Amino acid sequence: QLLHSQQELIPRAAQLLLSYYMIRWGSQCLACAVPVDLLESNLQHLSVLELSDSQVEKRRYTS
Amino acid sequence: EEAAGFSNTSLILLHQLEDKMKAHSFFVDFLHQVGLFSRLSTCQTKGMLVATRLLLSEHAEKLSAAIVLKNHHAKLPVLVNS
Amino acid sequence: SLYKNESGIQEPEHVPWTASSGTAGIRSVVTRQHGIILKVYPQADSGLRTILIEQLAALLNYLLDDYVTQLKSIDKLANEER
Repeated sequence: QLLHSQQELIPRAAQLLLSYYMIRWGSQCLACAVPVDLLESNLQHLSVLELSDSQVEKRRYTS
Repeated sequence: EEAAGFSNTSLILLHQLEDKMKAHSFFVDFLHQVGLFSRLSTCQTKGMLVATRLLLSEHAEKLSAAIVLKNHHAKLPVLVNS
Repeated sequence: SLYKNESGIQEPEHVPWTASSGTAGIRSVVTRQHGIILKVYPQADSGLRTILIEQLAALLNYLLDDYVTQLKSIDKLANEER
């Protein structure tokens, strides 16, 4: 049962390595410090373009 | 009084708006008298800072807007009610 | 004059409810209104069209005054960039 188990788990290991690559990269990928109202205006422009998922969410940026 | 209402419901709504304006005026005058209107500085709205004196002014402006809106409701009823 | 405090505290920035931030407010309505205008205008008669011009000019002056008020609301000493 070792022979087939490793062959089954190797693609799983590859995908999970990719996933935690993405996670560790996201943990260090920075986010811009911009005011909420500017992003609200940008989302409004998106909505004007007839774009869904343009939702506005009030969040408090850290200084 | 309300089972189906009497013949002056529109007037009651109008005078309710009138008393709303009167009460807003009384509150502003109260703040001026007690010196709290001068202490009115700011509040956080929609992510943008507004003086609360300005906020009360806008409250009064949109109260007058509601009054004139009831006037338009009376004058051109079908579209406004839709 | 009434909503201006006796001493007050000076801070930048203000937007009225009429100029409610974001174009989805009165401004998009205005834009769509002009887009609707241009279709009816060619067949509308002279007086009707004209009256549309005066009403439109009133609307535009109200909006630009909104913008002017928003601008003057800002007190710039380190905010010149914005």
